[PDB]
Amino acid sequence: GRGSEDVIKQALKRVQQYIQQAPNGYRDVIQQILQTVLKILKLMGMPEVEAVLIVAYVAEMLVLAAKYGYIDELLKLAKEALEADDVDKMIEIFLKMLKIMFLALALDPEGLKKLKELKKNGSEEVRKLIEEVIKQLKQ
Amino acid sequence: SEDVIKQALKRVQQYIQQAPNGYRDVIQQILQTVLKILKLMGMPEVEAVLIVAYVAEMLVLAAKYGYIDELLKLAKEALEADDVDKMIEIFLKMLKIMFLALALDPEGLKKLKELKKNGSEEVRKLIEEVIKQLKQ
Repeated sequence: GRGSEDVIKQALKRVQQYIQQAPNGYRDVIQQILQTVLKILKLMGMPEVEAVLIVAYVAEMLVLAAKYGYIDELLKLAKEALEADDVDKMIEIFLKMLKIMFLALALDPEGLKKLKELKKNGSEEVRKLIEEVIKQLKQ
Repeated sequence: SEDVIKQALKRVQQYIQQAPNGYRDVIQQILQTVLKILKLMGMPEVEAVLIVAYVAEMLVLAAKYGYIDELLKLAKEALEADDVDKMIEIFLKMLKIMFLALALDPEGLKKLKELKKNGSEEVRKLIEEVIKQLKQ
C-alpha cells in the first residue's frame, strides 16, 4: 500500500465530501464536531490512522442512514450517550446507534446487495472457524 | 514504515506466530480468505489490511479474558445465519464483547472514562444541530 498520510488524506477527503453533501447552515457546526471528535480520539492514545478510519466509516454510515430518515434518531441517541450516567451506559447507547446504522445498510438496496455477498462468500470461512473451534474443544 | 500494509501485516503476523502452533496454519488461511472477502466488498486493499489488523488487536485483548471461544461461535453463527438481519444481530453481539474487553482493560477503562467527562464539549454542538433540526 501507501503511507499513513495517503490513508488519512483519502479518508479525510471522503469525510469532507460527506460534509459538502449536507445542507448549508449545518456544515459549520458539523465541521466543529469533526474537529473535536478527532481531537478527543487523539487524546485516547489511539493511532491517527485508526481514528481517522473510524471517523470516516462512521461518517459514511451516518450519511447513508440520514438518507433514510434516521439522522433524527441517531442525533437523539448521541445526546443521550454523552449525557449518560456512567461509562457502561454510554457503550449501550453507542451499540444502539451502531445497530441503526447497520440496519440502514441492510435497508439500502446496494448495501443489502453487498451484505448478501458477505454472507455467501463466508462459506469458505465457516469451515475454517469450525475446523479450529473443533481443535479448541480438544485443547 | 512507508507502507502501512507492511506495518499492519507485520503486526498481524506477530499475533499469529505467537499463537499456539496447532492453530498457526488455520489462522493464516482465515487471514487470506478474509482479505479476499473484504476486497470483494469494494474496500480498498490498504483499508482492508488495516481493518484486519485493528480487529485482530481487539481479538487478542478479548482472548486474554477468555472470550475467544464465544467470539468464534458468534462468528460461525453469524455466517451460517438465515437472513442478513440476524447476521447483523450476531455481529453486534461480537461488538458488545469487544467493548466489554476494552472496559475490563485497565488502560482501556481509563481512556473510556475520559469520554464520559470529555463528551460535554460534543453534546453542546450536537444539541445545536438537534435544535436546528427540530426547527425544520
